[PDB]
Amino acid sequence: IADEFTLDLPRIPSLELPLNVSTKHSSIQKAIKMCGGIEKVKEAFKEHGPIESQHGLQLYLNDDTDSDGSKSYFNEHPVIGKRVPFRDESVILKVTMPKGTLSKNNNSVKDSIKSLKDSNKLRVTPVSIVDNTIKFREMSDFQIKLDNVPSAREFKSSFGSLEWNNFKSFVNSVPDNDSQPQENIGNLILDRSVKIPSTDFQLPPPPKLSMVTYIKNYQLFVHDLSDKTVIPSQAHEQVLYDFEVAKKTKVYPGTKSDSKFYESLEECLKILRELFARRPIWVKRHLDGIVPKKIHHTMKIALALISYRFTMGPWRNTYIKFGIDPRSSVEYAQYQTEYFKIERKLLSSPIVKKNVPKPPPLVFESDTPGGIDSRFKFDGKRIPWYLMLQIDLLIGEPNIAEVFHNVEYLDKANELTGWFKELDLVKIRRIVKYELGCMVQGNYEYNKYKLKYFKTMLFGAITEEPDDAALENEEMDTDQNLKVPAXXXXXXXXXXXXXXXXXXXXXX
Amino acid sequence: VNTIYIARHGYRSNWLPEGPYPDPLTGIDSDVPLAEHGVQQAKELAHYLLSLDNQPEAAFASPFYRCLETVQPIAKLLEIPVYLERGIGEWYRPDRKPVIPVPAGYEILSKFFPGVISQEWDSTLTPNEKGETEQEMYMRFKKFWPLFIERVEKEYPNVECILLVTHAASKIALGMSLLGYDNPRMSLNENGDKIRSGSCSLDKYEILKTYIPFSDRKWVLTMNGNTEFLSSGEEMNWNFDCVEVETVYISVDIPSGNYKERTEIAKSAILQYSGLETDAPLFRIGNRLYEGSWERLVGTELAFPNAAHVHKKTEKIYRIKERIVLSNVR
Amino acid sequence: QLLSQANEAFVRNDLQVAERLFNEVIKKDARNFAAYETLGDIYQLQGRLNDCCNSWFLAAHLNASDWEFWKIVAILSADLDHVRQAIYCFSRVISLNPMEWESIYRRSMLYKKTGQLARALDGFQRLYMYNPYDANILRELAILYVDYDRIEDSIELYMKVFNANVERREAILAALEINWKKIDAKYKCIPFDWSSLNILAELFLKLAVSEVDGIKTIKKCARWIQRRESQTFWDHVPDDSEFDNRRFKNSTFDSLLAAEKEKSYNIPIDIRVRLGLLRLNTDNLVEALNHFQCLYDETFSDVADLYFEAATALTRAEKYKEAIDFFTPLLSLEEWRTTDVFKPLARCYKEIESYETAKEFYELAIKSEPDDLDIRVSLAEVYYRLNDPETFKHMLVDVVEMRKHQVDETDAERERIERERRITAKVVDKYEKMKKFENEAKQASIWINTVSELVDIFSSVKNFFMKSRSRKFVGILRRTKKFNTELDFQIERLSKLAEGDSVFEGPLMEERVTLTSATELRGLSYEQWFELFMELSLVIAKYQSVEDGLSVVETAQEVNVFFQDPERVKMMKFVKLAIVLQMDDEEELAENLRGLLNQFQFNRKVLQVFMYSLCRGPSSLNILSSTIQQKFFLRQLKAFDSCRYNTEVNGQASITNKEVYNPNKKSSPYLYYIYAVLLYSSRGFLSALQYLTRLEEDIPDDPMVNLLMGLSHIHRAMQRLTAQRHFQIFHGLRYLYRYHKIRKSLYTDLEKQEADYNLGRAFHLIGLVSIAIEYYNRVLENYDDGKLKKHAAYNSIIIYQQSGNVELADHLMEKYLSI
Repeated sequence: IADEFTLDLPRIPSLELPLNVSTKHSSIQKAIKMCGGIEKVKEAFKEHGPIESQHGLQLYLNDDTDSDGSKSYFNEHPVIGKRVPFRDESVILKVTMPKGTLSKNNNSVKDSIKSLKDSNKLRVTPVSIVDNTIKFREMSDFQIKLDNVPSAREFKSSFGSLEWNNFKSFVNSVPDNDSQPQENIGNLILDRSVKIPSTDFQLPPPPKLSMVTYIKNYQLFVHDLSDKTVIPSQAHEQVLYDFEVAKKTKVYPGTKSDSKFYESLEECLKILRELFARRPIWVKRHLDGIVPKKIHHTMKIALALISYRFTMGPWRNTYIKFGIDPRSSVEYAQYQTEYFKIERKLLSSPIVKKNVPKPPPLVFESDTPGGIDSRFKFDGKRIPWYLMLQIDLLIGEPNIAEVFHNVEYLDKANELTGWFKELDLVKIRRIVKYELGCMVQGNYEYNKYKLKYFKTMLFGAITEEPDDAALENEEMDTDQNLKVPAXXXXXXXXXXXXXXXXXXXXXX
Repeated sequence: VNTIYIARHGYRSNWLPEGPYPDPLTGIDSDVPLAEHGVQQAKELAHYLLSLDNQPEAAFASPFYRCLETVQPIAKLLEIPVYLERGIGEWYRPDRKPVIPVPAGYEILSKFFPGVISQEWDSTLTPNEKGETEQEMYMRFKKFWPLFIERVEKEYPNVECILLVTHAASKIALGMSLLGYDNPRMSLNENGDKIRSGSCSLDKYEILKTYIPFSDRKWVLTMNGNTEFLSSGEEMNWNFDCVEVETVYISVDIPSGNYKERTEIAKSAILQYSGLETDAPLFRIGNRLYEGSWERLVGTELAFPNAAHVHKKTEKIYRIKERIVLSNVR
Repeated sequence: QLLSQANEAFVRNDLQVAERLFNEVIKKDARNFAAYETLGDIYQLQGRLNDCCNSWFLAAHLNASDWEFWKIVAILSADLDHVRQAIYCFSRVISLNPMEWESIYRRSMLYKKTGQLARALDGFQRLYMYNPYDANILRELAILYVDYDRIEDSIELYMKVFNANVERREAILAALEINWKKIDAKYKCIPFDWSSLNILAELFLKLAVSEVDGIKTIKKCARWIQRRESQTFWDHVPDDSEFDNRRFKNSTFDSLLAAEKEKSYNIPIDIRVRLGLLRLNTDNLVEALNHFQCLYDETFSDVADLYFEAATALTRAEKYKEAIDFFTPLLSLEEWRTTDVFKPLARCYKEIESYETAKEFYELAIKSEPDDLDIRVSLAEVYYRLNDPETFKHMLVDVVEMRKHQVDETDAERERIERERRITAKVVDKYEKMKKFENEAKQASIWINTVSELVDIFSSVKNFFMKSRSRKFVGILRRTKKFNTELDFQIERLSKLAEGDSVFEGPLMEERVTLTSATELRGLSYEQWFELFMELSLVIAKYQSVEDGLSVVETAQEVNVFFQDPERVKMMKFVKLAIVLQMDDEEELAENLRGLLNQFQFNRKVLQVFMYSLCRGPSSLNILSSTIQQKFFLRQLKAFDSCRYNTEVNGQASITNKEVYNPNKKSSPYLYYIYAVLLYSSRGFLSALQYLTRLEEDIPDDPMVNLLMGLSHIHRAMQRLTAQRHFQIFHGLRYLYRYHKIRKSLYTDLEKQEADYNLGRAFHLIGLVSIAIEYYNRVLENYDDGKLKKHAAYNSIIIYQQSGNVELADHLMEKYLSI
């Protein structure tokens, strides 16, 4: 149909910016400077593998230097642009025309060619092929301004500028031994020009902030285990009100008469009252094996008017009867909490995911009638279903018993390690870390010399953080909402929250 | 032999404004070397060829000293042989006042170019030492192609692509004679579009779609003087009549309608355009036919030709603001 | 034709003697292939092969469809070294059938012999594509990518073999519930064994940029073999504890079955040595030796090419003490007793100050190649390091005359007090001329020169470094540019070493001198020198190459006067950090930060340097998100709780500061914050709330706490798959709405702009896009500072592209994102 052109040409990279780069050579080199420079744009095209085996470019929209050489807005959280996989190759054509035709025709090539339709001066030739492109499909992240934070002013002027005259003043300012880590850092700074508020604490930001038929419960939580803190001895002002009327009218306000929530509550409530008399400290995951399916939905409400739970300490995340302060007697030492975690990220093998038994249901029937199962308990075999477990359960194992039966208790309860020494407890913890790591691998043999050294000690695969199965069950317990059954204005009205809808209206 | 490249020598020294200070190193009249700018051209022609697929497999330079300097880095980079071919020397009219020069041989040029030149190849034909008018020039290039190729296709049956480094007057007669015109000074098709013979230009002659003798083959011109690899454009074009402009770039996308499978170009394809004036142009790319739609893009697309994939046997950015999206109509 | 009668009357052959008449028919007719075939055939019987291939070549063009005939004459030609004639004959075959895979192999192998590899490589991809399961095609295809330096494409050729070998074994072990015919038809592959792992190790060395990620790939392929693919936990330990006797000291290997221990943990030495060369380019000397110390157990003669390739690497990496242990055994063999052993061995004995031992090994190397003078100039240098100048001058005349012959064709006490006197006047005045004065980039280069002309006087004293100065560091001092060549420099240097002294770089090249005083070396006083190294390190890092200033500080860390003194090793650890921020490389920044946090325990200035250093980028996210950091701060966060809570004797074994003072026993809001960032950055939004909620009890009016809390719920909610998801986003917004109420009310009108954006950015996250633009139109309209406007116009554009409102996305880009 017309003249021919070869396409055996350089196969080159491209960079589809979201910016309106002009034709000037000062405008282009600035857009390369945002993306790290021409030397860092090229090594972004010369990188292979799936995502995060390759990390792309860093578009810094506000790239500019202050007079001191520091990066103005040195915390920009850039826009990341990565190579698009399986790109459809595209040719690029050099359109050539007389000087001044773009200016008189809206600076468009679509119309310029139409203006000089039969001129001999139009020359249109392919010059290369584009097989590779970086483009910025992701979106910009949350941004933080640190211009009036005086610590950033001290960093920026020392580590950013690399000026030695004020670098030296910084390093002579860091105390080799800091005497007050617990306090605000406004006392260690010598700028005193900006007057940060006293309650800001100058916490620096992280590198990536964007990472992509009801009842209100009122259970009590205890946030601090100081020697001053008070423990609840009576339930709560509102639940007793919601529950005292529930005795006379049998509806439990917030529910329909047809749900039988209250009749389910009492048949659960008399169960727990027997249990806390027998064992005053509990985990809810042990109570799931006792209360039937029909009255489990109302257990999260009966615990609130029978029990409280610490958010920290040795008795962390256990339900405790009212009036019972575990720091008052040593008999509450065998009930204190110990956590264990299996690191799948380091034990990523098929040998493990068959030996670790699968978690419990939300609710089940106990093999032990009316009590804790033998499957929560640790006895040197059969990894338990649930790895946060009290000292009262470990003692079935012989070696942990003869450690337990030789302990010396503290006279005053420590805010961590409880009534036990730090020694006699790591002596218990290190054994369990050794035994679980073995039976995950299917060993069950247990060399006695390593297992004997612990018992006579004087002083990682398994780790003592809370397992994710536990954290997922803590949130479902701290959530103040539960199910009873066994567009600026529209979005503002759709929520209808007591707080979320309040402030949302104020800001509009 | 299915493919031919032809290229001009480069930027001489006498073209400098301060004048011809260097002397012919070989001693022959008008055998002037290149300037340092002409050497930077020849390296840029090497890194361009080295970015292609059907790179040349043999180089047939003229014996003149500056055509050897042009092909020296092309030989080192691509690791190819360089043969002298006297039949592609300059066209000297019989009215040269000082002398009609005849260039040097192997023994003189091998001293300046050690190891690069290969002496297997005796010249097929020698220009008339008395000089030759224009009608004698073109028939000489009618004789050259049948005798040259047939001595390539039997001493080197495996070579399918070659490079010729020659001069302007030859480069324009080598093209027209190959394409089969009657005289060289006419235009290619009808539109006054001669062969662009700029300094260190590059042409391309592919065969037009059993093996057949040369004179029955049909060739087409597919580059016509590419100077885009040069950092300075075409400097000193020449055509037989001698005896403002702006550039903008546009992309032509070829999108697939499938999940995670990429279109490709066969590295030997051919492109023809038409209807570029109107809203719906039609492009052929190889055997397939397309129909386009103009679509400006928000933002820009910056392409880096200096970031090309060089093969290698061991400054300029293209600002794009408009695009064409092609759809299958075949 | 009558010849049709005459010829077959002569095809009665039976003794092959009438060939003269066949010679006539090919002259008379000259078109019958029957004549050329037989005339060529009888040449095969008599053995005139060069005449056989000629006739069959003339015969082939007559009947050019019989691609069986082009081949039998092609292979004959390749046997008779007529490659260019053979490639044509193969090329005629492939045109007749493109599905013959023996000719493409034989043709492509001849392209290599010819030099046109691009046509060879094109033959192998298709020959590999249609037969991926033959090793000979694999082995030759991987050579050609290496000839193009396309090594990363040759590794993914041997690795996609491995990934097929794996999926075969996983299917066998699972399909035991045997049908070889059913797994072979589905899982067919090239066997991966110790050999293919050996080649694979060679490619990571020739690649030379993915050192540590390539080691981990060699070990996975080494544990897959030996039947240990289940021991995935070795992928995370840093340093080669497996395949050594150090594996018995691991917490997890000691827990394995009694049966998994007896599997083999031994590499063949040809692969082990390559691992040591990977670790050495990683600048990990220690594990390189632990690989090379395994080279002593093998029989000597079987690994002598590895003693040399290991020592040659240690010598090029400036490890002159470790290399001698691997050169000197080779001298027991005579076939290794030449210059390529001596000359790398002799300079090792020179840098180790064993000059009398190196005097021999130079005097031996010259006997093999007297025409070299790299040895003659160095062997001259040794005669000066020894106190024998009489022979030194006679070696200078010999070498300079030897060079002039080549370019044409192309008082020991009084000796140094007289030098100390004039060098102290030089160094003090050049230092005073540097203080009274000082574009701001040409004033630096003139400054760096007159400081590099001082640091060459201090570092060249040799009583301070237990090793020689780095070539990377002397290269920064040789940048004065007065030199011609690295060897010519020595000659114009050594010529003045004779009796006199004058201005030249490298004063006397190095020399141990009696210090005779502390607090002074020259007129400078050891706190005027240290201020130069640190000020030279930063200035070179700011205006000149950043990688050069880092060599100044790594050299100042080994001076025997600086790291001996505290309050100087403190600064070098910070100055080195300030530069490592500008390297843009992940896994040494962390090595510098963990070096500070161990020394400076519980210090608040350092914990901010930790996180201001890590304020942007994925190179910083991969540090925080790493498990190595999550174990560290947990170890520092249990140590802080031990310092405040324990009434016991135990406050040791981690506590480095004995000065902490917290009578009320408050926590540190920093260690809770840094540690929550690690868990946030690890997508651990449950664990972060366990620690951030402890902050909201302590510092509730802090914005950054109420922001992370609001995002930790919004992000955790989108993980959940129940109706509590909605309650948890509304529980997040309340902590974002008070973040808003704080920044708007209690800060000035620049942080007041932040709070609109980050709220609009939150409604984009949860998809309430119509509300997001409302906040974005506030940062564009209601404020003057324009640094957040182009982040808000960036995210507004994305909203409008999706909504097709490109009419308005063009207005924002031209106004704010223009340039």
